[PDB]
This record gives sequence, C-alpha cells and structure tokens, in this order.
Amino acid sequence: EFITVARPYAKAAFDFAVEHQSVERWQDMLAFAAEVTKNEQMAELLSGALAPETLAESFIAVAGEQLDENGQNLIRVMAENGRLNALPDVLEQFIHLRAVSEATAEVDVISAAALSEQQLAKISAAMEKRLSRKVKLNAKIDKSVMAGVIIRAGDMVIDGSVRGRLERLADVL
Amino acid sequence: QLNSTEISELIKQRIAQFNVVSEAHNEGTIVSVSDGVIRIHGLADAMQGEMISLPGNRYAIALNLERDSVGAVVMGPYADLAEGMKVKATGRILEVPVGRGLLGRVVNTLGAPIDGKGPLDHDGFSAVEAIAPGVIERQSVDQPVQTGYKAVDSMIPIGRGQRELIIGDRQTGKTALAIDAIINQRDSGIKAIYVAIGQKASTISNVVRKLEEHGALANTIVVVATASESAALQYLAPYAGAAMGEYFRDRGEDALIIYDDLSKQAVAYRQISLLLRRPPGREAFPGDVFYLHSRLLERAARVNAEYVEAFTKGEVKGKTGSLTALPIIETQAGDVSAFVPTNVISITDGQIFLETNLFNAGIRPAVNPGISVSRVGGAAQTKIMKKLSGGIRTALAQYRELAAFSQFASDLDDATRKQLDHGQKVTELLKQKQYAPMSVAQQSLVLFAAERGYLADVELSKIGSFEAALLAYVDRDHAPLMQEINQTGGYNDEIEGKLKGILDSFKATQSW
Amino acid sequence: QLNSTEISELIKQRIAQFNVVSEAHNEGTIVSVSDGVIRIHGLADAMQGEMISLPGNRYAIALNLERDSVGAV
Amino acid sequence: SRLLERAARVNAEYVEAFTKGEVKGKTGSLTALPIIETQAGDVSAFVPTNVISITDGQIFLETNLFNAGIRPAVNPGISVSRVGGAAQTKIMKKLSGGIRTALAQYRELAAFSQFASDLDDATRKQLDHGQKVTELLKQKQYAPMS
Amino acid sequence: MATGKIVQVIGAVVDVEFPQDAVPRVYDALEVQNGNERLVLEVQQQLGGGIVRTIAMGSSDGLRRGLDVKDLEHPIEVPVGKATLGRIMNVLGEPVDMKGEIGEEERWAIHRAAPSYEELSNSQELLETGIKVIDLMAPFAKGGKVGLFGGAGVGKTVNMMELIRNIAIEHSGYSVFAGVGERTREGNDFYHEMTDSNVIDKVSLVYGQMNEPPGNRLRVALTGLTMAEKFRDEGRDVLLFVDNIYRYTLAGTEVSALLGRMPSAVGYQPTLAEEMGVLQERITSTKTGSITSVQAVYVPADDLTDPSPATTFAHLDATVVLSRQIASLGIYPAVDPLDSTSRQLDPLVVGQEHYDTARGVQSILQRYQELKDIIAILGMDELSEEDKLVVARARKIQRFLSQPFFVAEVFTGSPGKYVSLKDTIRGFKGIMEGEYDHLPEQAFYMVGSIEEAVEKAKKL
Amino acid sequence: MATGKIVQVIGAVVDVEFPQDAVPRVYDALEVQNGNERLVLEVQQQLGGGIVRTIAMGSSDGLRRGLDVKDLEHPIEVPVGKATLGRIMNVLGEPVDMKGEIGEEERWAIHRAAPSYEELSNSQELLETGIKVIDLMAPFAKGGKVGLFGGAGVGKTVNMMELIRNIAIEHSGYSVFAGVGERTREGNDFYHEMTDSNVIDKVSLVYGQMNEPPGNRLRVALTGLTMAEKFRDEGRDVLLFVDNIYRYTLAGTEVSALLGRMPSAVGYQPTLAEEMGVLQERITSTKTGSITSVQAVYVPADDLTDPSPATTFAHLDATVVLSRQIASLGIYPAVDPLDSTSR
Amino acid sequence: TMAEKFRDEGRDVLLFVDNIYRYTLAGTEVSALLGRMPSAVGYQPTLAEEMGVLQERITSTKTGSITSVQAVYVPADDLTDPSPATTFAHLDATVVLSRQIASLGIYPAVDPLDSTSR
Amino acid sequence: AQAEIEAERKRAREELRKQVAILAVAGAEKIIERSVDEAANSDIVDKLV
Amino acid sequence: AQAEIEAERKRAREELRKQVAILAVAGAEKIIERSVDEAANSDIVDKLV
Ligand SMILES: Nc1ncnc2c1ncn2[C@@H]1O[C@H](COP(=O)(O)OP(=O)(O)OP(=O)(O)O)[C@@H](O)[C@H]1O
Ligand SMILES: Nc1ncnc2c1ncn2[C@@H]1O[C@H](COP(=O)(O)OP(=O)(O)O)[C@@H](O)[C@H]1O
Ligand SMILES: Nc1ncnc2c1ncn2[C@@H]1O[C@H](COP(=O)(O)OP(=O)(O)O)[C@@H](O)[C@H]1O
Ligand SMILES: [Mg+2]
Ligand SMILES: [Mg+2]
Repeated sequence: EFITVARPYAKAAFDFAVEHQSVERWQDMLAFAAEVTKNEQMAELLSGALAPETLAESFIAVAGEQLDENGQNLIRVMAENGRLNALPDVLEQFIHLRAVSEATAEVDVISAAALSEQQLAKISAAMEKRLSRKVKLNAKIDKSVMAGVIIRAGDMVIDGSVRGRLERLADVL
Repeated sequence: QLNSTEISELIKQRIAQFNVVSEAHNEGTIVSVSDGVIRIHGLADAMQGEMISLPGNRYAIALNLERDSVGAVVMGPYADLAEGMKVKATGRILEVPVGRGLLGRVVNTLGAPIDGKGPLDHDGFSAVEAIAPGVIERQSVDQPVQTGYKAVDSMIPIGRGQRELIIGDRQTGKTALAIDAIINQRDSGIKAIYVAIGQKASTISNVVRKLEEHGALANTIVVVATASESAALQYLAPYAGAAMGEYFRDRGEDALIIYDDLSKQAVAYRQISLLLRRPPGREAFPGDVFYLHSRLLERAARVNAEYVEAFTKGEVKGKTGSLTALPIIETQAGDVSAFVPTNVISITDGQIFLETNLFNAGIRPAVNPGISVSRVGGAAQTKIMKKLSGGIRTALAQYRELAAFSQFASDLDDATRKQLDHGQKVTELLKQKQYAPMSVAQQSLVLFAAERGYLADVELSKIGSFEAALLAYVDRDHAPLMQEINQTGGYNDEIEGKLKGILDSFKATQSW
Repeated sequence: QLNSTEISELIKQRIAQFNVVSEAHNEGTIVSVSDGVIRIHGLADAMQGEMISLPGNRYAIALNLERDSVGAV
Repeated sequence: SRLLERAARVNAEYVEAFTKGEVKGKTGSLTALPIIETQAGDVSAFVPTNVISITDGQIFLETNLFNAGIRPAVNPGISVSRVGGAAQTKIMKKLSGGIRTALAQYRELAAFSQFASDLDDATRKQLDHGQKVTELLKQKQYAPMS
Repeated sequence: MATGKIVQVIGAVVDVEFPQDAVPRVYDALEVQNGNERLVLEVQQQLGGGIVRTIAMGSSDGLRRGLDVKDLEHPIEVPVGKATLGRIMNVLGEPVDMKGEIGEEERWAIHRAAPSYEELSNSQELLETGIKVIDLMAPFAKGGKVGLFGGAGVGKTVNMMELIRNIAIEHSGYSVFAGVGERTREGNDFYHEMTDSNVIDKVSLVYGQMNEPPGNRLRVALTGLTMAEKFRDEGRDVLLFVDNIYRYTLAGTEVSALLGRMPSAVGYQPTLAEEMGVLQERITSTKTGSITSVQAVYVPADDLTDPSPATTFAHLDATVVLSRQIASLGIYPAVDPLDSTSRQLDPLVVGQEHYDTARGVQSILQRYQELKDIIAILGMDELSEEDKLVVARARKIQRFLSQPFFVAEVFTGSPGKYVSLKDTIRGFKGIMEGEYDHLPEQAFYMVGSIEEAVEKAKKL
Repeated sequence: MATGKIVQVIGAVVDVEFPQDAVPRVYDALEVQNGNERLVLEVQQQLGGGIVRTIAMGSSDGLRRGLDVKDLEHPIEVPVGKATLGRIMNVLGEPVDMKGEIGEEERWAIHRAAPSYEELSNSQELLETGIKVIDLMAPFAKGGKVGLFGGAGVGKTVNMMELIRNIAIEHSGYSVFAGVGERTREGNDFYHEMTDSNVIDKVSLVYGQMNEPPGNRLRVALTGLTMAEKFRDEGRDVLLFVDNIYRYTLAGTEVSALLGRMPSAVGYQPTLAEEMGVLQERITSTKTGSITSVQAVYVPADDLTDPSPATTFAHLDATVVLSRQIASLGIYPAVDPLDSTSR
Repeated sequence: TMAEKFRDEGRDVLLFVDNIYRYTLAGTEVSALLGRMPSAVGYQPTLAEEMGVLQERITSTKTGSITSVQAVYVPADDLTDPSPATTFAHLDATVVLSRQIASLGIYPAVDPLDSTSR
Repeated sequence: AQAEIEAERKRAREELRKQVAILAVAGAEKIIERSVDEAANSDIVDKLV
Repeated sequence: AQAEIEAERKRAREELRKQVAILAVAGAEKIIERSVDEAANSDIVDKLV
C-alpha cells in the first residue's frame, strides 16, 4: 500500500488544477490513467526494469487523451521515481482533496430496505446540520440490518440497526 | 438458588434498564496484526495514550500516531483479532479505578477484578501516566515504616515516603521480605499495595493465601500481571499500582507499594519497544529505560500539608500524605554494576542488598551490612531503635572482615577473640522465621540484650531458644512497658533501668 | 514505500514544464536541515568538493551528488 | 544440522529395502568429522555454539598444550564423547577407565604442582603418575597404532 | 476449495495472498501441495492488505509462486488421549514409527490459555524418585518443575530415562516426552530402551528433530504440553519430560530472526521471556489433576548468566546441578550435592528428619572439602582423630549417593536398583552416626540400599 | 494566528506541518493547546515539504493529530537579572515555587554562540574561595571549570552552600544553581537548607529533575547558563553550579535516540563532544566579567575512559575529590588532598 | 599480473607486497557505497572472496615459481580481527611480530610461540 | 454442598425453560418501537428448548 | 470451606444466567426477524432521523 507516496502527487496535481480552472478535467484524466494501470499486460510492463524514460514513453503512448501539462509531465515525474503503480491512490486522494475544498461530504447510508425519500431528505438536511457541508447520500440495501439504518460519515458512524441493538443488549447481559 | 425468580428478576432488570437509543462514535479498521501490535486505519481524533476498544471487551493503547495509521498494543489475547475488524475510540486517556472500595481485592492492570467476588466500588478514575509532586510540594521523610525484621529495622530504617531498593540474586528472600513488610502493615495506618510483574500464577496464589491467612489482605490491594500475560499488561502495571497508591497519598494518608521485579517490567518494555522498531541502547533496552523507572519511582513521595490541603480543596487540613515504594531488582551473580541495577540504584535512596552466600548458610534474612544503606537514615528511625542500633551495622561489617581473616589465623589475640565472638552472636541473633513479624518493643529489648552483654554466658548456643523465651517472659510480666514502648517509642534513663531489671530477672530465674 | 525528497510544490514545478533545466543550472533551494547537514535541490552544475554559497556569508561543501539532490555540510 | 544429521548408522531392513534386495543383514554407516576454527579459544561464538550443540561430541585442541609439546594437543576432560565405550573394543574399554581416573585426579591435584615439594608423598605419587600418563599419550604424526 | 496464492518464498518463510474478505487469522494452519507431498504453513503475521506471512512446517524446497493455498480454519491440531500412548509423532501429530495411522477419537489445537491463579491447587505431595541423591538433596512436589542443569556429556538424558522408567513401573502413572531439538541417534536409543524395558506402553513420544525447520522445532513443546493437558483433564497425575529447553530458546531465536524482528541483548529474540512464560505457565497442578515436569537445561560455555538459563531459572522449583568432574571420577549420577537446591527443602514440608539428614550430609561434605587441602599438604597422619573420622565418613557418603540405573546397564552390565526414600534416609542417617565405620569405602560404591552395602562388605 | 498542524506523535517526538514558506527555523519554539494546558515544542530538524520535527517540553499525552500549532518566531526565552534571585524556575522560565510571579524586566534566548576570540579576557587570574584546602591544593581559575567527585554524606551540599555564601559576601557576585536530572527530594531539602541559612537571597535556582520529560532535562542547563550570562554582562563574577553534568549527557543521548540517529562509540549520541563543548565553551572569563563553574561529575562503572568522563575531563580545569575517610576523621571539609588536582 | 607474466615465461620470480592489508581496507572503504550490507566488524561481506581471488593466483606452477613475502598489518594489534584471521590460512610460513617483545628492544621482534612453518 | 447445589441447579433449569419463553418476548418487545406480533409463538417454542 | 462453596454457587448461578441470556437473545432475534412490518421499520427510522 502506498497512500503515503501518493499524497504529494495528489496534492501537487490538485493545487495545480485550481491554478488552471480544470479540476474536472484532471479528475477524469487521472481516472483514465488509473484504469490503464490495472491492465494485466501493462502491469507486467511496469514491473519490468526498463529505463524510467522509455517506460514513461511506453506509458504515454497508450493514453493520447491527455494534456501536455498532465500526462506528459505527471506521468514522467512519477516514472522517474517509479511511482506509477500509485496512480489508483493518487486518484482517490485527489478526489478527497477536492471534496475538502468544495465543502462536501460523501455520507453513506445503509438499510434493510429503501427509504421513503422523505426520510432520506430529512437525513440529508440533518447531516448537513450535524456537519458543515453539502452531503451526497448514497444508500445500500444490506439485509443483515433487518431494520433501521447505519449512517457513516467518514470515521463517524451512527448505528440504529436492530442487529446492533440486539448484540449490544446481548452484551448488557 | 431454588428461587429462579431471582434469575428471572435479574434478567428482567437488565432488559428494563437497557438503553435503546444510540450515539455517534469514531471508528477505524484493523489493517495489520502481529506479535501483539496492531495498526489501525482511521481514528482521525485518536489521541496519544488513548484507550481504543476492541471487539471482545478489551482495549489497546494508542502509542504511535503516525501520519496515516495508529500503532496500538493490545492489552490481552490478540491472536483472535484479524484485518478488517472495526475498533472504536473511547474519549479516555488510560484510566484505572481508585479508592477505598478496591482495598483488599485482587485486580489486573486495567483494574478489572480477577478475584471472582464481583465488581469494584471505586470513586472516580485516575490517569495512569501522571506527574509527580514538584520540588516545593514535598516534605522531609521523618516518620518510620516498620518492616518487622530485626535486621532491617535496626540497621536499615525505612521512612514514610522513602524509596528503598530490595536488590539481590535470584531466590534470596526478596518476595518474602516484601510480603512480610506488607503483613506487618496490618494494624498501622499504612495501606499496602502489591504489584506482581511477570510472576508465575502459583506464586500469586501462595501470596494471596498468606495475605488472607495472616489477616493482612483486608488492608491491601493486589495488582496482577502474570508471566503469561501480554507484555503491554506487564509494562503498564506498576503505573496502575502507583496511581492506586497515589490516590491515598493525595488524601493525606499513608500508603506503601511493592513493585515485584521492575527488571521484568524493563524486559517487557524492551519487548514492546523493539516490536515498534524503536532504536535500542546499551543492552538493547530502549534509550529511555531510565525515564521508565525514574518517572515511576519519583511518584513515591511525602507531600506537605499545603499540597494535600490545596488538592483536596480544603477538606483536609493537618495531614501530610506519603507513598513508600519498595522496588525489587534481580541481579545476576551479584554484579551490582549491571545496567538496570545501577540505574535503579541511582534513582532510589538506599538498597537492601541480599547476599546469596549468606542465604545459603542459613542466615535468613540475608541482608549484607556495609554495602546496604539508608540515606534517609536515623531521621525516620524511632528514638529507642536509634539509640540501641547505632553500633550494630559497623560492628557486623568489621566482624565479617575479621572472621574472614580468622580462617588463616588460628591461635589469635584474645582481644579480637571477643569481638569475633560478639559479632558471631549478633549475626546469629538477627535471623528469624518466614512469617514472624516482630514489634518495635520485641526488637528493642532483644537488641538491648545483645548490646548490653546479657548474651555473653548464653553466647554458647541455643540463642534462638533464649530469644523466644525472653519474648514470652516479657510478654507475661511487663506488658505495660511493652505498651509504653509500642505507643511512644521513647527512651529514657528510667526505661534503661527498667530494661536492666527485666534482663536481670530473666537471666536469674528462667531457662531456654 | 518511502518518499525520496520529492515534495508537493517541486512536483508542481515539474508539472508546469518537465524540462525545468531550461532554468539556470547555477542555483538551487535548500530542502532540509538537520544537525549541520543540508540537502539541496537543483544545482545541476554542482561538482563534488565545490563551495556552495548560502544566504548571509556562509559556505557548504558538496559531499554527495545524488540522483536529484546535493548533500552538503 | 540438516547436513550433519545425514551422518547415520542405518539398520539392515532399511538397506534391504533401499537396494530392493541384493543386500541383507548388513548395516550402513556414514561417519562425519566436521572441523571448526575458534578465535582465541572462545566457544561462545555463533557457529561454534551451533555445531557444539548439534554433534555427539567434541575434541578440543588447545594451543597452550600444543606449544608445550603435547601433540596431539587433545584436552581431556574438557572434551566429550557421548558414545563412550559402546564404540570400543572390550580391551580398550577395560583399560581406559584407569586412564580417565588418573587424569581426573591429576587435574584436581594439578594446582599444587607449582609447589611440588611442599606436598605429601601420597598426593605426590598421584601427581607424578598423572604426568607420566600425559607424557605417554604424546604421539608422532603419520604413525597410526594398531 | 482453495483461495490463497503464494506470492513469496524466502527460505522457510512464505507469503500468501488472500481475498480481502477471507484473510486467515494468526496461528491458523494453511495447507499447500508441495508437489505430491502435503505442506502446512502456520500464519505468523497479518502484514498489509490481504497478504499473510507464514512459516513452513515441512521443508520449503520445491515451492513456487502462484501455488494454491487452502486455509484450514483451525490452528495446528493434534490427536490426544490413550490412543497416543506408545506411538511416535511429529509436531503435526502424524505418525513416524510406521505402525500405520494413530486411530484417533478427538483432536485439540496446540494453542490455548493457561489456568488462572484461582484454579491452581496448592499441593506439597513429594514425588518419590528411585534416585538417592535426588530424593535426598532436591525433593520436589507434584505440579513442580525440575531443571537438570549441566554441561554436555554429564547425564541429563540418561537421568531422564531413569526417571521415566522409575515413574512408569514403580508408580504406574502415565508420562509424556517432548523431544524438542532431538538428535535422531538419541531418539532411536530412547525408543529402543523404552521398548526393551516394557515401559513404552505408558509413554507418549513427540519428536522434533534437529534437521527440521525452526518453527517445526519450536511448536513441539506445545504439542507435548497439549497431550499432557489432555491426560490431566482425565484426572491423572501426568509427568512431562522436555529434553532440552536451550534448544527451544534457540528455535525461538531462529524463527524470530527469520521474521526479521529486531534482535535483543545477546541476539536472542525480543519475546524470549514471553515464550518461556507461555510454555512454563501451562505446566501446573490444578484442582482436577496435575502435570509435573522435568526439563534438561544445557548451560552454554559454563555460565548461568546468559539469557536462556537466566530466564528459565525464574520458573523452576528444583534445580539439580550435574558436573563432568564428578562424572569423570566415575560416580553416577553426577549430581553435585552442594550446589543443587529446592524450594521445598525445609522442615515444614519434608519433616525434621529428612531436613536434618540433608543438612548433615551437606555439612559433612563441606568439612571434607575444607580438610582436603590440609590432607594434601600435611598428609593424613597429621589430622586430629575426630577429623580422621569426618574424612572417612564423608568419603563413604560420597560413595553411597552413587547408584546403578536400570537404563545404564547397557553401559555397565550391572543391574539397576530402586531405593525408597525411607531406605535413603536410613542409610545416610546411619553412616553419619558411625554405625558403619567398620565397612570399607568400596562397600558403598554403586550399591542400592544399605543392606547391599553390608552384604558387599561381607562379600568383599 | 496559528498556522501549523500536528501530523505525527510518537512518544515525545512531534511532527508538525507548516506552509511551504512559513517553515520555522531550527531552534524556534512552537506551542499547542493540549486540552487546557499549553505545551511548548522545541524544533530539532527541518524535513522536506514543510514538515518540522520537534521535541515536546512537557507531557505528550492527549495530543491529537491535526491540532493547531502556533509558531513563536524566537527560541525559548527565559527571564533574567536580579528578579530571579531566590526563586525556583523550570526550563521554560516559569515559577515552580509558589511565591507568585517573576517581575523580570528582560528575557533572553537560551541559545547563543560562545564569546568570540577577541572578546575573551587577555589575562589569567585566581578565584579566592576562602577555603584552605581548595585554595591551597586545588586553586580556582576565575572562569575555569571544577569537578566534584565525592559521593553522599561527605558534605557536598555544605561545600556548595559555603561557596555560594563566600562568592557573594567577600566578592560581590551572585550564583546560579542548575539541577539537571537529580532527585526531587534533594532539591526540596536543598532549598530548605539554603533558606535556613540566609543564602537563598543570593542564588537563583533552576530545576529539571528525573521525573521530567527528556527535553526539560536537556535544556535546563542552558536556562541556568543564560541566567549566569545575564549576570556576567552586568560586570559581575558569577558561580554556576551544575548538579550533575553526566545527566545532561545522558538526556542528550535519550533525545538523540528519539530522533533516530545512529549510535556512537559506546551507544552515546554521535554529537556528544559537540553537545558538551557547546555548553562548556560559554563558561569563560570575558573582559566584562566572568562565570566560574562547579560541576558534580559521575563516572559510569568507575571508568575514567568512558566517553562521557573522557569528554568532560577535557574541559575541567580543577578537580576536587571528597572522601568519606576524611569525614570519619571528623575533618570538614572532607577534601582528599592527595587526589584533589588543579592544572 | 607482472609477476604472473614472469612466471609464465618459465622463470622463477620474487614478489614482495609491502602491505596486503591495504587492499582489503580499500575494499572496505568502497564497500558501503556500493550498497552492500555490512558484515562482522564493518568489513565487506565479500572479504574472504576478495582476499582469496588475489591470494590464490600468487602461486608456483609446473612452468615457473613465485617466491613471495607479504607484510600483513594487524589492526589494533588484534590477531583475531577478521582480516588477519582470514589471511592466516593462505600463507605457508607465518612470522608473527609482537609489540611486547619490541618494547624490550629485542629486534627481530618475532614471537616464537606463534610463528610456524609448513 | 456439591450434591446440594447440583440438585438445586437441576431444579432451577426446568423452571428457567419456562422463564426463557417470557424473556425472549421481553427482549424482542423492548427494542422495536411498535410491539411484537401476537400468536407468533410457534417459532419461539421451536427455539425454547 | 464455606467461602469456597459460596464461590462455586456464584459460578453455577452465573453459568446458568449466561446460558439463558444466550438462548433468550437468539430467541428475541428470530422473533424480531419474523415479527416485523414496514410501518414499524419506518417508525424506527423516523425515531433515528
Ligand atoms: N526468613 C526465612 N526463613 C526461612 N525460609 C525463607 C526465609 N525467607 C525466604 N525463605 C524461603 O526461601 C525461598 C525463596 O524465597 P523467595 O521466594 O522470597 O525468594 P525470591 O528471591 O523472591 O525468589 P525469586 O528471586 O526466584 O523470585 C522460599 O522457599 C522461602 O520460603
Ligand atoms: N549412570 C550412568 N552409567 C553409565 N554411563 C553413563 C551414566 N550417565 C551417563 N553416562 C554416559 O554419558 C553418556 C552421555 O550421557 P547423556 O545423558 O547423553 O549426557 P547429556 O546430558 O550431555 O545428554 C552416555 O553415553 C553414557 O555412556
Ligand atoms: N563544614 C562542616 N562542619 C561541620 N560539619 C559538617 C561540615 N560539612 C559537613 N558536615 C557534616 O556532614 C554531614 C553530611 O550531610 P549532607 O551535607 O546532607 O551530605 P550530602 O550533602 O552529601 O548528602 C552534615 O549534615 C554535617 O553533619
Ligand atoms: Mg521471588
Ligand atoms: Mg543431552
């Protein structure tokens, strides 16, 4: 795992994208590179001890949909350091940074069944009061909850599932 | 137990009092598990020294707050943990229960009772890693702690707020001397604490049976981290014991604490340190192993009346609080100059050096004069003991060197022949049986008998029977004097004459 | 997995144009300072044993010409 | 260890099964004599510790004896064989016990040797007997004895 | 179904990658086909995401990356009970005596928690070994631990063989022998000595040989402990023989160095004292039964100060000290009577008669050790007439506490003798008091009870 | 305005991240709100990317990641001058007595360079201490270093008190007592014995004792020294007592290990002889005043070759040995005249 | 190499090497920079191979003979330092000088209790 | 005392088999905000012993 | 002896209570799983939100 190596590159890419008003394009560009990083043949090439320069050129070629500023520079700098396998994380970090500056939170909700869209809108407005961000709910239908909902807002979690209450009662006994 | 309605009403009360609502909590995932250390991902608001709650009603202590993970040590069996389990951050820096209510109960490092007798009744919690009283908040040590051993109480007086190192090779009566000090504390204001670090469970079972048998258990807290428990529990135990003792210290009472094998705490801290990749030092012990023992032992202190008055917010006025520590250190072949021994000797205010070749020769307790000292000294000692005992230590050391010379010199001067007899009798007199603590009056009159020559005819032999008969005679007739001596400890020419009259009457009229 | 003295705004400068060697080879920037040892970034023109001039009136001795940085005292 | 544990005596059934007949009754054997070099006679080193732990016995050759002229400079009593007499002809096994006791007594009474003519004649007869046994063990290279 | 794939092999250490949902917990046993052989792996660490770091129990040769790994969702688990008696097994509980399958009824995992201090049973019932010097100078109770300290070649292994025989056809209780770091020659000699002496049917043998990977040698002590704990649960008073603790600590050092843990004081592993505690804390008596134990401890280079013997001393209740000087004199067992000790040697548990006999023997031998140099310089005819008697009585004591073992017969041809504690006390108490001042010294050498001494003198 | 963020906490070592341009310098002091109490961090290294590695002058427990850190633009600063006489302070220049507050007019940074070569006094002079044994067998150079080697019970404290008295009454100087890495009991009883002798009015005390985190035990000696330097600038002759310099060395070793530097000859830090010289070079005579120093020294394992004694003895000008035999003879001061030495 | 050329011409040659230890020391100085983990007392892992690759080719053959005298410095007078200890096996006659005997002034300061020959 | 407590537990266990029927409904009705469905008893008695 | 018999009485009472707890909470789990409706689930969610 290489969160720690991806942090500098993500921060540099984002801090550059706001100097040139193209965060939205950079995100899709990094997502394209992160997908090319996963291929079975390309992952065999990245493991191979080619010279950083020719390995970078062998990586530029498979992605022409890329700015001069973005691909031909970021990919080369990451190749000189041998960091290209970090791209899937440089993406996620980038997204996160964006969500930070845009004052947004990707709250996740989990339930045994669909919510009434009044429950869910109340959840949105209430989390937006609990936090200080525009929330973006996404639901999951997990049956083991059976009733109630889990609201996860990053490291904070609120558990109202009947299974959670049952197992807590199990440990009050 | 036929009243199963008791079981149904217990369960009904548990169901009724169950709180149905839920609250927000901060949560992380276990990413790695090895050798007792876990790495946690998440817990942005974890704080260094916090208690993290694992699935299974046990805790880990967050020691490393790295940039993207929390390195914590599990307090208990780790092996069932796995990557992907989720942990919750408690808002608490490492706590332990404290108070009178756990006085007389057996608990582990986290204050959970391993005694079986139900839950504790503490009052509040105390932070384990606390800070000692400052330079201006302390007071001089000038009150006695009696260990009940003639050798220590005469030669090496211990004061309330002193730190005396019990140091010696393996199997020389260190644990015995410590638990006999605890048992003596029964019927004194001093509350006792025994912290066993790395001890095998059979030793702890024996210790608790002997504490309850001699009735000392109702006075004392027993803190257990057995040889098989995780090193985190062994490393962090003495600090829990120190907090439980400091509760009493801060209220203007007296406590005494024994740390059994601080050398095993240093080994457990070395293990936990190396497992976190921290750089090593002189013998692989981490760099701050001194600051491990120091910041523990400096909490043992006597605090002045203004400190306890301000701490307790005016509820106690005249009292001075104290906590007395007796750390135990195990040396190898008596090399005092080892690393951890010479650190702890540089920390404490004295040492009771126990010599193995005296112990095997039946000299029990095997305290070695000369090399053992109390730097607080006679200020702690009671006046009668200070008067009687002044010579005994130097007399014994010079007797030992003279008796070393003697083996090569038969047919020797008749002047040294008497010093070398009187030393051999005093060295024979100062040993005593395993669980027999002796009060200040009993020790005082035995030492008066030894110092004022009343032995020299009985100097033959059977001096043990003489000592037992003398105690039983004085207990039969002159108990009002034993009472005066035990209550006041004072010494007068009138008391000197009384003691002369006692030994004159004993020697003429009784047998042994 | 460890970093190698490549940091956010230097990566950003390389992002602006990869061939930053179009700038002067004559100078660089301090990147770290620890116990009298210094790490410098840039100085493509530096040669081992060279006197490097610091702000104020001070000198450092270039001991290491590594892949991307100069180590000096 | 997995090198040295390959030196073994093997019973007749293993030989008969391995060779699929063609040999019967006979036992196979491989005997290993590893050599180790120590730095200034220290045994507490790593590789000496391992190999001393693995093998069935040790022959300790010492330079203080070799210089004095005791060649081969085997140091008895510090040197052990855990096989003992089981690997000796019964004549050797019979005769060796008095050699062992004579050298053990010589080693115990060795200290007094620097003050020989302070001693009693009874111990003196043991001291100068142990010297004569030590002198008798000395032997020239390339002259094996039957 | 198998779901892991091998991703590294470096010596005995193998890394296996699993799907993020199914990662094996610590100490789980994985299984892989090393060609036609079946290799199990023990999970040591969960490092990183989905990767698992393991030690191979069999040899690691022939493994290749990408092999499929099946995870058995249990730790290494072994057969236990009566079915084990008189079999030889390895660490995995697989037979190696070629007598076919074990024919088990139950299996237990080798990793488990020790008894709590509340479950322990305080006991003082002394064991009665057949050995004079050990019964007299170092008595030990049920549930206690005994360490046979000494160098190489002093008789630890044959002393343990004698103990197994005496506590298997005099007192008919079961026994378990865990040979950690065994020498195959000595293990075969042990197997044939026990099969020839008819005791094989009351001993359960586990061997981890010296030519096996480190963790395979390490786990074996836990396998033998797990069998002794099964026999304890049935109410027996079992006796567990550990053939060398020093090689257990060495196997721990090796395993810890392979995993790349940072080493300790003398290169030993950091976990040294916790491994020793996890081993020795399971060996205790309980309210239902008891495990007594005797452990051979090799002291390297003749110092009791390095971490291994220094760390095992904390757990023993009795320590016997063997010396090659006494053995080279020709006295067996070569116990040093002055340096061997016990926690249970005090009047309150052994009685005043036993305590006084032991202290008198030690005093006589100490006085003789004093007189030895006066005898050497002056000669014996200068000693005083009471010292000329201490000399003879000490010399006869020093003979009488040698003894012929039943298992040493193949070394000496003479038959062995079993001596009750009553006869031992009676003999020493008689000798010290001068009842046998008329017998030669050689009348006491290599005899059983004092009756054999008087009868040999009558023959001599 | 706070500008930094805590990024790591590992024991007493704290890493904090600043904007790329606002990075603190090497010995600057930062501070944090650790709950209610403020905590001071002393920077030790500048790592790449704005990260700065510091050591906490206090208890590290309770620190979260992401806490706001405020960058003070100067090193640790302590009060100096007459105002500090008779008080007790810790490393940070805060009263740990309870007499209230220090009315100092001025504050000085504890870090600075030693006197320049042209600034040293072009003369050599003796210090008349007034004690026969010391004045005869081991004279004091004005501006020299002196070692005290005796044990306990030998009257060391009474020697220090007599020196404190004489340097004030007969001469016209003051004194600073820096107790680094020693028992709290002894500092408490020493304070009581100095106030029971009317010398407390003439000495300024600074304490970092054994119960203190490593950074306090490291920097307390520099706090004491920078007060002695403020007395020097006023034109006086000053005495500086260091209650155990071996503990200054040992706390430097602990901090070095915490920072992760490679171990030197016997495990000591690689910077030992520099860390020692940076202290001992400020104790010199100058052509405005002078600081003389009396330093209690402890020799590990009684080894005069160990790197710590070997580095300390390079600086000492005189050496006074205290012996219990001379005290058993009832002779005070118990100075051993045969081993006492002065160059 | 020059000694080997004179050997292959069929001659017999004298080779004097004035301090062989410096060859291994220069290898130690370089070794860490080449990225090789240090060994027993700092020396390169390849100490014994680096020494044997030089020492084994300075030998007499059936076409010619090389007689050679090597000085072998021993650091800190420690005869058990890895470099002396691994050098001793290569030679045929080893003369061991000692500082104690030289302090007597008895030159040549040979220790006769340590010097030997094949 | 061992034989006394053994028969005391044996007697208790039968009555606890009655009590557990009630207590399982108590534990269900406590944690959902509209109370549990009547005559669902067949599944509870399938759990009960 | 009486104190040890009291310890065994505590042990047996706790073991029985634990067995009935485990059975009762599994029973409550199966009751709640069968005995549910959307009006109760909505009511639970509306108490949460
Ligand atoms: N005063 C005494 N009289 C008689 N026996 C004693 C006395 N003191 C100790 N013993 C006995 O000596 C043995 C060792 O005592 P103890 O357990 O205190 O030693 P230890 O040094 O604490 O042991 P270890 O160092 O192994 O932990 C015990 O069997 C104890 O009963
Ligand atoms: N009682 C005895 N009688 C005869 N020989 C013995 C006796 N005890 C030990 N030995 C000899 O010692 C040798 C090895 O003893 P062993 O028990 O293996 O020592 P260690 O403790 O080193 O394993 C055996 O070959 C045997 O000949
Ligand atoms: N100059 C002196 N005159 C008389 N007595 C002295 C003198 N110096 C020391 N002493 C005696 O020696 C004792 C030593 O005690 P103390 O000073 O506390 O030792 P330390 O300071 O080394 O702990 C003093 O209490 C005092 O009794
Ligand atoms: Mg003990
Ligand atoms: Mg053996």
